[PDB]
Amino acid sequence: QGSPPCFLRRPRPVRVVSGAEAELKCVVLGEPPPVVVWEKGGQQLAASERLSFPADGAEHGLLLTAALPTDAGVYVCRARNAAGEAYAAAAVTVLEPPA
Amino acid sequence: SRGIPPKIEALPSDISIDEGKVLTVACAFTGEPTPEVTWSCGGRKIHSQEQGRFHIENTDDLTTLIIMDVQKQDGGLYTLSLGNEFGSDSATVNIHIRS
Repeated sequence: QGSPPCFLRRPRPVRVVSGAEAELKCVVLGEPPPVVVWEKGGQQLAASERLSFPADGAEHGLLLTAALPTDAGVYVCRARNAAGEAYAAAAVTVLEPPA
Repeated sequence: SRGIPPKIEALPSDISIDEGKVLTVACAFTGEPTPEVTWSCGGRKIHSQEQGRFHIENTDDLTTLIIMDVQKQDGGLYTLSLGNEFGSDSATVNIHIRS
């Protein structure tokens, strides 16, 4: 009965000011419901006080509570089940105050 | 009304899929007029077909590549290329098949 993961909604780029929240979101289908992980710089990201992964059924997000300049870059959303994998990426830009 | 050269958004640099499973990669873009999408591997255009394991779904700002029942021979460097009347862009993703 398996069917592979697919995206209904993919993560979108976001441009934020340093210190502000940054959020990426995806909505994924598949059977069984896919497991979603997020990768940056070749490495799977782990939940902490500054990085969470809110989810509500098919909706899965990534939330930086206070984005730092070192949080900028390409984030990859990887959705997986027995049938297959789906991938989609999005760039986070973080703008630092002048001078 | 301004022409906009094509611009590929974030695309994973490396992805993995187990042999026999389905792989989906989605990537957004901008461009006005809507760019023509070309996926290639080994310098050769990937042709979407109803029958067959390779499928490509293109909209005005998205391309999704699906490879069904992935085989060892499918591994390698895939290039996404966009063209319109005002420019071109390209990016690559390296697809790794696990036995």
